[PDB]
Amino acid sequence: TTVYLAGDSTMAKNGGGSGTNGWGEYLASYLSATVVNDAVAGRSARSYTREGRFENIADVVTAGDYVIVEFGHNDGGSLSTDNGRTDCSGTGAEVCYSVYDGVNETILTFPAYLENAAKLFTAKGAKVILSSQTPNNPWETGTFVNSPTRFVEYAELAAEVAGVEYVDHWSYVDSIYETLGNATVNSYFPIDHTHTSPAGAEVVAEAFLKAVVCTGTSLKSVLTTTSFEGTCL
Ligand SMILES: *[C@@H]1O[C@H](CO)[C@@H](O[C@@H]2O[C@H](CO)[C@@H](O[C@@H]3O[C@H](CO[C@H]4O[C@H](CO[C@H]5O[C@H](CO)[C@@H](O)[C@H](O)[C@@H]5O)[C@@H](O)[C@H](O[C@H]5O[C@H](CO)[C@@H](O)[C@H](O)[C@@H]5O)[C@@H]4O)[C@@H](O)[C@H](O)[C@@H]3O)[C@H](O)[C@H]2NC(C)=O)[C@H](O)[C@H]1NC(C)=O
Ligand SMILES: *[C@@H]1O[C@H](CO)[C@@H](O)[C@H](O)[C@H]1NC(C)=O
Repeated sequence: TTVYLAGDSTMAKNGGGSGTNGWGEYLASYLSATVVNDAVAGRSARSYTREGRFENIADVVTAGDYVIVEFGHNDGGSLSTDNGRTDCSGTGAEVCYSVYDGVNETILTFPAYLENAAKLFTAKGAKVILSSQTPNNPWETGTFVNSPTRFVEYAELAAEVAGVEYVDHWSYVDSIYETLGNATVNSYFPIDHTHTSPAGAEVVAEAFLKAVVCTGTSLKSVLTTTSFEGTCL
């Protein structure tokens, strides 16, 4: 069994640079399955699709494998000053066009990209798990601020429409960060409010696994332990 990870710098090996790391790097210790971390810094659901990264996972994935998809951090912004990452606004079949990198590109909504990827993987027999993006430092101002992005609910909607599993990674990380306190969570963010240090990546990875056990996600079957702090929800 192989577990494929598709995500951004919050998940990728080497994180966002300068000593940060991604949470996908701390998953393998807890699974009896091979983990292939295909997350890449700077990618959104759009650019990951455009660069052929979802397609490449589709090529090697086999029946019984898992694919965990988690995007959102790089998905916002404005299409007027197109950075190649911003998705089209909307929750459904809406379509946008923008000239980026010498191509009049057809741009889909965030949910559309995730649904399309899930359909490719599911048709081959892989188990797909859409996961909401991790939160940016909620203690940044000294007090706890709980503010999810639209991509948190969008991921849930995508899982509903595609008929796959959903893991609310956002809530589980924000819940544990709230209990950790100001001084500790701030120490997890060395250079900005997004990229986690190795300790913060470990906490983020454990929170994903806490979400899996609490919700009963299929991945539970290759989980080596359920000993993680926090509570369900
Ligand atoms: C939530 O937790 C926070 C982190 O644990 C905590 O904030 C810390 O509080 C301690 C205790 O009071 C402070 O320690 C004291 O720091 C001063 C020197 O402070 C100044 O210099 C530091 C370091 O500057 C350099 O490094 C940083 C990071 O690499 C660079 O950004 C920077 O360019 C320099 O190279 C700097 O972090 C401090 O910044 C804070 O203060 C200013 C206003 O005063 C703000 O503009 C800024 O947003 C930030 O709040 C500051 O410029 C030293 O002289 C003392 O001896 C003592 O060591 C920490 O500085 C402080 N750290 C931070 C990031 O704030 C909070 O108290 C807590 N929140 C609440 C509400 O309780
Ligand atoms: C891109 O293609 C769409 C139709 O597919 C068209 O309506 C739009 O004008 C094109 N954009 C540019 C800049 O040519």
